[PDB]
Amino acid sequence: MSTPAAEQRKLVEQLMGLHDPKICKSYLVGECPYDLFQGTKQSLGKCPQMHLTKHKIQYEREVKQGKTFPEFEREYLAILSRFVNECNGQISVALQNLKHTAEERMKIQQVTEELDVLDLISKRKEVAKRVRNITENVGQSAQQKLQVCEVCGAYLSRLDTDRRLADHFLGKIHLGYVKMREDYDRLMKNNR
Amino acid sequence: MKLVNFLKKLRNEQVTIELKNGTTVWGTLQSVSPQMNAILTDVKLTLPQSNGIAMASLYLTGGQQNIASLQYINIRGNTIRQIILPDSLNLDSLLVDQKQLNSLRRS
Amino acid sequence: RYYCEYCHSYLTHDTLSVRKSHLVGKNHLRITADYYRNKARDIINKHNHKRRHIGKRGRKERENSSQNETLKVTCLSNKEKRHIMHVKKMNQKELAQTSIDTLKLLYDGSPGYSKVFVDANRFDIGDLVKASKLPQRANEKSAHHSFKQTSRSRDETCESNPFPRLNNPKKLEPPKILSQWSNTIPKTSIFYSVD
Amino acid sequence: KAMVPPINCIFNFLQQQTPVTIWLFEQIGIRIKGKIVGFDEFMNVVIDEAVEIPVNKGTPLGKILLKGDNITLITSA
Amino acid sequence: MNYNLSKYPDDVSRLFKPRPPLSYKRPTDYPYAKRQTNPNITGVANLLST
Amino acid sequence: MNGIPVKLLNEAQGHIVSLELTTGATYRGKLVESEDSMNVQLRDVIATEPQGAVTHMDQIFVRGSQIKFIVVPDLLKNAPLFKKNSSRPMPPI
Amino acid sequence: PVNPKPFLKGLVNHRVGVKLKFNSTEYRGTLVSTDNYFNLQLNEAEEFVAGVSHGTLGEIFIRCNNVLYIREL
Amino acid sequence: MDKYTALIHDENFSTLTLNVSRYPKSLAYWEKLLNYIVKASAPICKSTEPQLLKLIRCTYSSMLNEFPYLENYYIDFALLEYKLGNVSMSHKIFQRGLQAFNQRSLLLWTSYLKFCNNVISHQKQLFKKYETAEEY
Amino acid sequence: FQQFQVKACHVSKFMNELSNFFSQVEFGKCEANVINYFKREYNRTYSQI
Amino acid sequence: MRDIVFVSPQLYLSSQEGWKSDSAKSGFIPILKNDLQRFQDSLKHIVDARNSSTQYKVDTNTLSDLPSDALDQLCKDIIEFRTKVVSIEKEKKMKSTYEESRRQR
Amino acid sequence: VSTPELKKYMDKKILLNINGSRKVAGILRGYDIFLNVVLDDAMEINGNNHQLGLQTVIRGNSIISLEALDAI
Amino acid sequence: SKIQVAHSSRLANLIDYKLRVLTQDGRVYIGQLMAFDKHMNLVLNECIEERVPKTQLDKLRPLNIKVEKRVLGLTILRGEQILSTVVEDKPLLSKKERLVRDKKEKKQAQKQTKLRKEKEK
Amino acid sequence: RPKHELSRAELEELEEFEFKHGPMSLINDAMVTRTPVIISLRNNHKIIARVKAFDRHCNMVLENVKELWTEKKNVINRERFISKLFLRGDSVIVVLKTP
RNA sequence: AUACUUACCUUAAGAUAUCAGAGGAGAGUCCUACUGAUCAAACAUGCGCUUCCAAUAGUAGAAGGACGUUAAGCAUUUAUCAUUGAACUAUAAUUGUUCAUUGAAGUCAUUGAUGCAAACUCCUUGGUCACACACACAUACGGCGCGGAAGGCGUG
RNA sequence: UGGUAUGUUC
Repeated sequence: MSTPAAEQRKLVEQLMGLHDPKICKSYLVGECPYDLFQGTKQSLGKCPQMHLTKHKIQYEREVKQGKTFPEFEREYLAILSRFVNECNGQISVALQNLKHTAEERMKIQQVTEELDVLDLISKRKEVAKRVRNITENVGQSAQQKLQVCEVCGAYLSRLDTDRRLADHFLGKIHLGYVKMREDYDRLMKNNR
Repeated sequence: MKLVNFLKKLRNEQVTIELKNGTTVWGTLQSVSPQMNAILTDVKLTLPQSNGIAMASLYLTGGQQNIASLQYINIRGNTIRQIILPDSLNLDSLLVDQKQLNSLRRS
Repeated sequence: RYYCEYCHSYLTHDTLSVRKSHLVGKNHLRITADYYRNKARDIINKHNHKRRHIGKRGRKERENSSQNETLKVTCLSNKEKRHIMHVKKMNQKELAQTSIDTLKLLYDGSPGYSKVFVDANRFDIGDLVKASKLPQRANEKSAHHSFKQTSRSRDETCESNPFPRLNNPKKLEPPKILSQWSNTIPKTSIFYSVD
Repeated sequence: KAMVPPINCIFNFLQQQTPVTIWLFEQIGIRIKGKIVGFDEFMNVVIDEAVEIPVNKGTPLGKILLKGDNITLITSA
Repeated sequence: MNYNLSKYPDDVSRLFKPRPPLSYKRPTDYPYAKRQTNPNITGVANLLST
Repeated sequence: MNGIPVKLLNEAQGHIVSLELTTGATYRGKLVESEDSMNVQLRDVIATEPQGAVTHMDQIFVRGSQIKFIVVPDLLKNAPLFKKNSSRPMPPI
Repeated sequence: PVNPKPFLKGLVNHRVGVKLKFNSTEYRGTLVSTDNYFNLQLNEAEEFVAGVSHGTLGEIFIRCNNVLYIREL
Repeated sequence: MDKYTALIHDENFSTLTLNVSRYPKSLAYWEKLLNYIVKASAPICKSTEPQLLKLIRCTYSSMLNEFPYLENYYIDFALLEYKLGNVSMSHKIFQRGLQAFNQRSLLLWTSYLKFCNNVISHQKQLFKKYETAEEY
Repeated sequence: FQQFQVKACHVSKFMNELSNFFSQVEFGKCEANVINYFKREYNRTYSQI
Repeated sequence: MRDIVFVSPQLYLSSQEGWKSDSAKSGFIPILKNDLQRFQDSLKHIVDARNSSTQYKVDTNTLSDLPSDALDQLCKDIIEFRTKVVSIEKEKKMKSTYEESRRQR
Repeated sequence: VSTPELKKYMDKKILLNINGSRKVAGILRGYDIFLNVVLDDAMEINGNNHQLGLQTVIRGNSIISLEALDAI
Repeated sequence: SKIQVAHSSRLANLIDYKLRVLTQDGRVYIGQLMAFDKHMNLVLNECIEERVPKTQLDKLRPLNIKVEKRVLGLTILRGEQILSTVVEDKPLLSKKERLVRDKKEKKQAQKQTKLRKEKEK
Repeated sequence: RPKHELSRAELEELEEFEFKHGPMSLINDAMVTRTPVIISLRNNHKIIARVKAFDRHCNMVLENVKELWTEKKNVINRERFISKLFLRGDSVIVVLKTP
């Protein structure tokens, strides 16, 4: 807001049994996927369930000493499994797009025309033709030079240095998705 | 219902202003901001019977030669303690509140 | 909304994370540095001359001044004064950019050279050197230079390099002289110097 | 550990119900001791079992709605 | 004054040689420990009586 | 919205400035990152208390309402914020 | 558990006391009404200069600028 | 435990301290011991232990009283005290450093005046100090 | 402090030279406990030698 | 100061008083209190002669965040490992399919 | 409106000054858009020592500045 | 000081005038304003801050007064701790010369917009 | 209810409703029954006057002002009669109405 | 410069001077190249209006300073506390006197700080302008030259 | 329906 007093009033009004559908169980356990992708380009919109800080503090005080609720944990596990399946489908679509870009029609035609002319002295000529074909393949792959991120499914680069890569890893999408992968691996280690 | 619009109808009025520091300012009003940042001309200002900070503020404005005569003074809103209007002005005609009349007619 | 007066670029609703990232990028740095250099050059180069006030001079001053002598005015052509003023401008900028650096290279083998003069193990301003490294997120900026860093650590002691003359030093630079007045040097030295 | 904002700090301070030392303005002001029961967005803090001690013989005060513009510092005694 | 954190080059920094530090003198006002309005303001019951 | 003076205070980031506080303590140091609320952060800070003494802080952060003034360097005498008739090259839709 | 607005709406019609910032003005009377900016309106108030009284006042309007706290007896 | 207690019970610190106090006029031992003490405090700030800062000050004072002709180490300890907050002790270290050469060492005058260009808060006193450096 | 030397004089020459010295020099604004400061510095210097 | 003792060999080898102290006197070397016997046993002969993955190199990530700098190195090491593995798989498949095509043609 | 940039003071010891002398040295645990400062293990420093509980919260109106006592 | 400040002018019209602005302390700042805002935050070119000492205040209470002047240069002063502002000294160039300068600035800005339109094509 | 989410251009009606039935019942009673009130200010300037207008900032127009303060050196009371006054709500400590 | 990846973000609203009357649109609201009045801005324009604009028939002087000198000028005022030892005035956390061990910070400044007072020098500004080196005035002063700078009032 | 900044190839 334009005044900070209305912001503090909003914080008070959103800060002040428990098994109700209005409480977001993924936020009640922690790290809701609709919260970790709020304003980025991969946004899901808005969470339909409400988020609260007093219920989160009560859940933390209950999980500290009192007890734990497996139903909200199972719902968060199902939501994390559905989001991980959607992200794995997006990563498979990105891998299929990369394989289609590596296997284009004109690129395969140029590679076949280079390999058709690739065939002591004959072995040295074949080695030179294979080196020229490898240089042509490296020049064709260097037109994009886009790898696949093994975790978040984005695009990376091999010739890029570690500082721009470290700038890439410190985003909202990557931190949220690594936290979701850690939660999914913890729940699969607890369940199995 | 802000009464700064009442002071906006008080142009060319020869008033005094007592400030929170203690200075009495005799001068004619020219204009006033809606944040009550009032400009005055043909001004003499006086610190009566003390406050050494007010005496420093009185002397260090140029034109002392403790009545200080200055040509043009802008005064900030939070330094205004009170303003005394001349008694010859009719308060029943300047406080008509035409904005409040339009707001009552809009209801 | 936000508008950069330097880069002449607009923006979306005013986010501090976007505005902070705008003042770090290289295009804003180039435009800002060039604008500050040109405004400083304009306020130096603006010859605000005084408005002249000529009065009707006295009689005896006119009989004294018009009888003493008449001086000769020197003047040059356009390319000559242009070349001379360009040489004077490059001399003024190379004097404004230079500084004496004799104490840094004269105490180079001192035992506390790695604690004061190294400018990275300095106490008060060394955290400022270690903070902004300009971390070279471009790979070409890190792959361009292929020379040694020669970073002298603070932990270098007096046990390393015990004799400063065996480890080959440099002969100190001669006192530089003005090239316009270089023709009046004593051409004969006092002692015979070889090589 | 993590970040603890001041509104959630006062909220946990309200839940725990520790003994409270609330400071105020300078030498005219008087340090109060009590227990927090309510607050709001303008930091108008409601306290109970209040004993006031001046700056270096305490008197009981009851239940107090202390306003925001004089509150300086809150500690857990 | 010699080495900077600044992203600008040295040619900008020679143009950004700042002002000399300010000559400090003794203050005139009361410090903020003593900054307050007037105490012991009496009640308004004496005006309603006489 | 923001205004010219807060843009000028955000303009001189990374430069040797000198603050004076409301108590009388004068700070002097390199401005780290200024904000719209003038809550400004300084580095290599030299401080003069109202009692008179001189000390040195490493990393100070002062709130904007307790600032008397701040001195920017003189090369910001000529700034495009000071230009009265600077037109606007086609703002986006 | 509680908030100052329901506690202050329930504080109406009670012998309450208000201390000011000046440690020489304390008004003890019956509260009548209070707005969202927490201006105070009291009836049959009593002045208390450093503990000792001076006289009864009556219907009075205490501004929220100069209050320090309000108490319940 | 803090860094000071771990600095006492460390095995290398006692050996370096005994090699310093065994041959006091071996400057390389002093510099190794000083670098080990500075390495023991990898953050250098005002929030560290004063029981270790007093030991750092005693080590620098012993090194500057044993070897008063070291030009750089007066600058080092003076800017260390300037980093630790105060400037009166740093001015005392500069004054005893200039007295160690009897007012005729160019590097200490240069570093003290580059220090005094920021910390003097007075113009006539700066001019009297620069004229003293001019005449000496 | 500044050290001052007199050498190889009679009584009257000592009187005249000390009076001509103190008639030209101008003192002023000495520190209060500078005597103990000189004692500590003198003892420190001769303990060093 | 506790657990310290100030001592100088210039006053001990000359056999003078005040050669050791516990307080900060100018000109003394501070040694440990439990090692003073090791100091006295060391100078015995002088007294006897007197009597008679390739991630996070801490050079690029210096102006970055100091908070999440542990997982950031791990992610970089994982990305480098993945880039190495994808290169190795490509090099293995390049000498398998082409070798089979060379055996077919 | 804007959140103040106290991210560099996340796990470092700071020293608030209150109004001319009350130097509260603590460890910053959190802040708001009002410069209200949460300090763990507070300590009052006078020119003597006084302890101020385990946790504390300090109003941003009386806060003038703060010295970063720990290195960054 | 026979300047005859304008009788119907405001802060948009008082720009580039050598102001003599008074504060709550009395620390008078003298300098040219170049900008303002809604909170009356004033930048001050070639500014000097003048005060009176505590010993001079006894002589000022009912002649020469030795004021203490410090030089601030280009500063930016806040509108909270200020009290009043007046116009002390007129600027160097006149109203007609400022009008010709503003017409030259408008023509230069129109030429810059034509250059941006030419570079955009 | 939050202030920003009530409505648009109908906040003046709620302000008048708070004026009629809130803490403003004493400033409303003084301006319609022309009774004199005693306003004590933040610098001992006690004002006995009649109220002419009401403001959200408690900016009050006062007619036939009799003001009084006390100088403590020794103890004297100095008064002044001012015809018209426009008092700011910053200076106001308290407002007392006589029956 | 094109092509692509990544990091952040994707917007508080309403309106453009006021009053009175007439007409139109299905008590309330909107419009009129509709009419009268006030106010604001811009451009011109005039008021025997108000203030200022520096010798040259000399080697000066007006305004603002020196963050300039004499000038370390003259007259005053301060330059840390506590425990104990050898004496001690003594209501104090031995305060006071002489000497010291130790303990925490410990502005530099005493050629310092405040007040007083004169002289010299140097910086930025101008109409350094047109005629003449002249006998006017109680209705106190022919303001009846070409302009410039600041402002007031009046008209289109 | 977009903007700012950065890294590769032509």
